[PDB]
Amino acid sequence: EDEDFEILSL
Amino acid sequence: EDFEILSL
Amino acid sequence: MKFQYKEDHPFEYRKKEGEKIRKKYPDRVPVIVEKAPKARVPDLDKRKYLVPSDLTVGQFYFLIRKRIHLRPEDALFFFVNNTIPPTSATMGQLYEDNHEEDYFLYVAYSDESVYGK
Amino acid sequence: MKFQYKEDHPFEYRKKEGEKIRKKYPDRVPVIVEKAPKARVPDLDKRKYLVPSDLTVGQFYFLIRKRIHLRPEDALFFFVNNTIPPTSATMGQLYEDNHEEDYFLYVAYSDESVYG
Ligand SMILES: [O-][O-]
Ligand SMILES: [O-][O-]
Ligand SMILES: [Mg+2]
Ligand SMILES: [Mg+2]
Ligand SMILES: [Mg+2]
Repeated sequence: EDEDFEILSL
Repeated sequence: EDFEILSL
Repeated sequence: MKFQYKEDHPFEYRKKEGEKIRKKYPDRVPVIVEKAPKARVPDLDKRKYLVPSDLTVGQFYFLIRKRIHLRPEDALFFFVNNTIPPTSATMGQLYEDNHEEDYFLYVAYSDESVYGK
Repeated sequence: MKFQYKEDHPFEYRKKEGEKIRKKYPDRVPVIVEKAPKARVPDLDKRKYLVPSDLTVGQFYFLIRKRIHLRPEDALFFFVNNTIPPTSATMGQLYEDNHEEDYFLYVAYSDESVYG
């Protein structure tokens, strides 16, 4: 998908 | 971020 | 009301991603965070997040305050489906109770405790 | 497959540029041009163009060949959404039919008529 997720730390 | 403007 | 993320991406693509991402990231939930249009607060550089389900709303609030670069004197409030959520709920519980039909949770923020007026 | 312009700018940061450039330059369209990964042709120094809507794809082709310093014996092909566009189309028409959600048209180039 065209917009990346910001993956927050667990 | 800038553009390179072309002529016609 | 209006989230720019919903206007930028077609629904069909948001829902298909929302389905995928819930399988790929089982301990996180997909969340869009945007400024309410009348808020007198900086915008976020990033609006699209995968957020640990066990993180409380309160903790997610402090994370978002930091990313806006707010000063301690600046108020900030969240709105989810037009209400201010409790700080003790987990993001997973907030997601379960509030996600939209594309499987995303949408959070707006403002410097005032009223949204969309 | 993947354009580096899209990994550098969040969809929000490239769409911002796209929306504000359509109003400011009403007779041009915003175009990103990048080398296909396996292309055996030089990299292009600038990737971002404002292209007159009335310029044809064939004219744009000749401009891009000059900017990468191709010899006349060097082949070059363009790909837009996995297809090679006709040289007679205008860039405005190509943009209308192929721009992405960030309001940019993306053109890849290669020395062979196959991409990715
Ligand atoms: O995934 O961490
Ligand atoms: O996924 O966590
Ligand atoms: Mg920052
Ligand atoms: Mg004209
Ligand atoms: Mg040169």
